[PDB]
Amino acid sequence: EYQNIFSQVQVRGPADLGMTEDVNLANRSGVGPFSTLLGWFGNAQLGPIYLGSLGVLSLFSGLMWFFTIGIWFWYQAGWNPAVFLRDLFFFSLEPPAPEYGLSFAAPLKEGGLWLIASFFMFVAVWSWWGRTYLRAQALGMGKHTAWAFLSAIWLWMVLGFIRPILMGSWSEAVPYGIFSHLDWTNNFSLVHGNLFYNPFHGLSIAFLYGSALLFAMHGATILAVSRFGGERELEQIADRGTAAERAALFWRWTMGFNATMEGIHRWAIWMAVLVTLTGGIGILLSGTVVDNWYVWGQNH
Amino acid sequence: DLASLAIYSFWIFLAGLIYYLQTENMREGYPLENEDGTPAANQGPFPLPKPKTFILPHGRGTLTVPGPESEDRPIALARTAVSEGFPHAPTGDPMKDGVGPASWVARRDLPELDGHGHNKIKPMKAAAGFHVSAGKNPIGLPVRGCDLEIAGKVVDIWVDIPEQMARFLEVELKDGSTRLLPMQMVKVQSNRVHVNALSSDLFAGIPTIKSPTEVTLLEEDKICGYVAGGLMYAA
Amino acid sequence: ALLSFERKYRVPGGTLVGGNLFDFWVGPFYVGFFGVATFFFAALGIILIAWSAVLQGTWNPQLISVYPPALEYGLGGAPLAKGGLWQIITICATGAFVSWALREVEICRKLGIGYHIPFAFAFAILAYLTLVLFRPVMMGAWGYAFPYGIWTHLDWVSNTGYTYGNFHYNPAHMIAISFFFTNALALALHGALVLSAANPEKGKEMRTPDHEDTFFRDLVGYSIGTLGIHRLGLLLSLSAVFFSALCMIITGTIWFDQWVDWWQWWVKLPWWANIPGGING
Ligand code: BCL
Ligand code: BCL
Ligand code: BCL
Ligand SMILES: CC[C@H]1c2cc3[nH]c4c(c3C)C(=O)[C@H](C(=O)OC)c4c3nc(cc4[nH]c(cc(n2)[C@@H]1C)c(C(C)=O)c4C)[C@@H](C)[C@@H]3CCC(=O)OC/C=C(\C)CCC[C@@H](C)CCC[C@H](C)CCCC(C)C
Ligand SMILES: CC[C@H]1c2cc3[nH]c4c(c3C)C(=O)[C@H](C(=O)OC)c4c3nc(cc4[nH]c(cc(n2)[C@@H]1C)c(C(C)=O)c4C)[C@@H](C)[C@@H]3CCC(=O)OC/C=C(\C)CCC[C@@H](C)CCC[C@H](C)CCCC(C)C
Ligand SMILES: [Cl-]
Ligand SMILES: [Fe+2]
Repeated sequence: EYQNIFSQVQVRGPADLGMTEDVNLANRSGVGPFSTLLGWFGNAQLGPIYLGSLGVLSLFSGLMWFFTIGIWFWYQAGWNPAVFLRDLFFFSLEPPAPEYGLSFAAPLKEGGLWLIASFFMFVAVWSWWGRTYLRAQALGMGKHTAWAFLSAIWLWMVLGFIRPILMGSWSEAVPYGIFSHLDWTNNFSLVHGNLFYNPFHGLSIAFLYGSALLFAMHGATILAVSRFGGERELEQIADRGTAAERAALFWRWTMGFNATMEGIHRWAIWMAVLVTLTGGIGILLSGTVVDNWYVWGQNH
Repeated sequence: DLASLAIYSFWIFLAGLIYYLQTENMREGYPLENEDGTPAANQGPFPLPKPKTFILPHGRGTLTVPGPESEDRPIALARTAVSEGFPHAPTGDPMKDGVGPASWVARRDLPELDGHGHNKIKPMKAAAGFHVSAGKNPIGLPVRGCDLEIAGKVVDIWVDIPEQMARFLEVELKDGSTRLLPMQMVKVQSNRVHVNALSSDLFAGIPTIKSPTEVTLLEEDKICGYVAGGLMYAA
Repeated sequence: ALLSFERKYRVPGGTLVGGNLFDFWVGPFYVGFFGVATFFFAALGIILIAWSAVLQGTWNPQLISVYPPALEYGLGGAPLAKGGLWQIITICATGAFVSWALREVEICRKLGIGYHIPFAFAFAILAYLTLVLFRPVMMGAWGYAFPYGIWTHLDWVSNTGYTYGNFHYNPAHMIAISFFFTNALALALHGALVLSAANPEKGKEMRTPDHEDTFFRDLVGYSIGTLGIHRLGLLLSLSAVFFSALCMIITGTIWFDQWVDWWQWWVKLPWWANIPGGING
């Protein structure tokens, strides 16, 4: 016995075209090439993908977001390729200055292109969201993936839109740059009196660390019981096998309690979702309600 | 203060969420039992969850959990102490009897079906297209045990079709019958497949399947349990 | 008390040390020699934390803080009240953590499962050891380690981070973060996917694994598979923690400056380094 971390022997057959259910097959692509490389860790098969109206819209406004940032970066580079690569991570598409408040009348070079880029980002994400919902629905599945996606969206919405609006100016939003958004994050914590003292930030961290704890625990557990088909989780839920029993007892004997094959997935979705759920609340409250987390902490 | 109200509310919700999550995680295995199989006085601070039903596909019925539970198999162990907390020792051959790390669960004696209702696990010989596409092909290699002798030769791979993965090697024995060996219990090498869990002479006791081209959920557990069990019981 | 399916698993065997001498359960909990070892180390470490709290004169867990020795102590022992309680508590924590892992190994052996879990937990133990042992030793002083206090250890993160400017610029911290964010994303998606199949739309039979692959394929053009998603979660979370340890082990040992300076291997490269324009021109 080896560790079941990379496969030993890859096996390949006809491409699976997928379940049909109520999927509109007009919108499904053909199968892509198989990948021996991806094959050593997961499935080799690439495709089909589904591309409907919402996915095309999503891809289109996402490419437009990308190119709005792109055209700005080349303009910062003076149209020079070597300044483009040199400073790629230092380029920043910044929001309108505080004096334009919530106005859409900022000049194209002092915030207007940030507004335009944002419009495009907003359409791209919400279309992709309806898409995670619609792909589940077409398959007759639960809407858990769309629901979990909204928790990530909530944080991004707070950072870019809800908090800046409540604060009075787009200038509060996060710039589009690699290094510049890092600087925004550090500045954010500094002006709000140290975000370590934001209790929703400490909860977001407990859940971020707890996500790595839980996926290490669970990833390792399922591989430990793969010798019993433990990764076939759905049939272990429908009909508990010795994999699910040995996994549960490992934890029960280690820490005193345990999950089930289905319920470990409820711990998991909640552990992860709470990261950006508490995170969004802590950012939302910053400067609208609490100016100084450290001071707020000592007092109320 | 609104931040103060929010953190206090969030903590109330999290207590709620944890309690909900613990009860969901009690749908199998509870109520707790004493070592004689009677229910335990103490069941912890969380109530048993109200039953939920799954409708199984392909006419396979429904499962309701929690519900009256039973090993419907006899368990060949005896208690080791009057008081609780001590090991129960195998009364028989723990590998033939399916106890300890040789344990198997009485799963349905029906094969797992894919989305279309076809057996999910089939030998390459019964599954068009399938083939070793990378790494050392095991087929026709000698199967060797932890005793370093040969138990048989690999005559096939049993493949999870939907996942396109090798689940079992089928190994042919001296008398010309065969057994399934879980893929995760073999080290495929240049010249041999080595099976550290079993000596060559424990391969014949691997439970046998009723059909030469399909494996039931019950047989998979017997087979996997037997093979894992050898790590303790063939050491 | 036992789970309804548990008894057939409670056989003798699997111990690494002690034979049948500690081979028993207390309630749900398996004991084993490393179970008594965890007990001895955890008990003593907690007793010393209580002693330290009497020495500090507070019983409020928001206030208790066990500090490592002053930096002047270098790597020597310090008096109990001046860092020695920290050092003995660190030794108890290490033995408790390592002992917990060895007990998991015994539990794996008795249940006949792989050792992935204790192996995965060793990464967490190696990260704690990075901060409290490997890094302080390389820097020459125990006072570099973090204090054992709820809020004080957060002041330590802040002090240490700010010492190197914006720690965000540490490139192994960047890789670690990407792993952490990707891990939570993958955890959210995995729980969602399995649950959306086991709990389908009202008026539907349970979905099969093919629906999970179909769903991900429709969404994204690729499904890693049931086995791959569990390898992936383990890989992401372990790589996150490996890169965390790496980003600290290099900090104050092979790197002493503001982390933003590191990035000049790019900006100041001699050919484009001088071109008029951009952000650094
Ligand atoms: C990892 C990098 C830094 C660090 C940076 C941060 C930051 C930043 C934050 C924390 C926060 C926390 N950290 Mg820290 N923390 C470090 C090392 C540790 C160690 C350790 C032995 O290595 C421990 C026990 C903790 C424990 C804790 C918790 C008090 C709190 C939430 C964590 C969590 O849920 O994670 C995931 C694990 C789980 C979900 C499982 C639950 C385990 C927790 C509840 C154990 C707490 C134990 C503590 C009370 C001591 C126990 C004594 C016993 C009675 C013997 N940290 C290192 C030095 N830590 C957050 C906070 O809110 O501070 C108050 C926060 O914002
Ligand atoms: C100096 C910096 C300050 C600080 C300032 C902040 C600020 C400010 C914030 C955080 C936030 C977070 N911090 Mg902090 N933080 C500090 C120190 C720490 C420490 C520590 C020191 O050990 C830790 C562990 C953390 C941990 C964390 C996380 C728990 C949390 C982010 C969750 C998340 O998943 O975001 C990642 C996920 C998202 C942003 C969601 C994205 C959603 C979707 C819609 C994006 C779509 C993308 C698509 C269109 C594009 C694809 C292509 C791209 C090119 C890639 N911080 C120090 C104190 N921290 C965030 C938070 O919640 O605070 C409460 C936050 O806003
Ligand atoms: C102002 C602060 C600086 C900064 C300064 C630092 C410093 C300094 C450090 C980090 C470290 C980390 N930072 Mg930073 N960081 C900043 C901003 C961020 C941002 C962001 C969004 O801005 C993010 C995502 C992060 C993210 C991270 C993580 C990569 C990493 C912490 C995880 C870890 O090490 O796990 C490792 C896990 C452990 C150590 C847990 C081990 C515990 C185990 C073995 C046992 C404990 C159990 C016991 C006590 C149980 C109690 C019993 C009960 C029953 C439970 N930082 C800002 C710019 N950052 C740390 C790191 O990489 O350390 C290696 C680190 O030292
Ligand atoms: C809930 C907590 C965690 C979480 C959950 C979560 N995220 C999610 C989901 C969930 C449940 C989804 O269902 C959804 C998804 O579809 O997953 C695959 C998603 C998603 N989260 C994503 C990213 C993301 N999630 C993040 C975080 C998290 N997500 C949390 C940690 C982060 C960060 C910063 O941590 C990022 C960056 C996307 C992968 C995906 C949402 C996809 C989306 O909205 O797409 C709209 C945009 C396009 C289609 C644009 C097209 C491509 C453009 C970049 C143009 C470029 C084209 C160019 C020609 C070449 C390309 C190269 C460039 C990339 C350089
Ligand atoms: C490597 C990937 C991630 C991971 C994985 C992981 N953690 C794990 C495991 C795995 C696989 C286990 O098997 C094991 C477990 O049993 O989980 C329930 C564990 C574990 N991870 C735990 C905690 C933990 N893991 C964390 C992180 C991570 N764990 C990583 C991100 C973190 C943080 C801060 O991120 C914490 C807090 C425990 C629940 C458990 C270890 C339990 C244990 O070792 O018990 C024996 C010890 C005691 C009961 C207490 C004795 C301690 C005393 C000697 C004194 C305490 C001193 C301490 C240093 C004080 C610090 C105070 C703080 C305020 C700073
Ligand atoms: Cl679509
Ligand atoms: Fe899973």
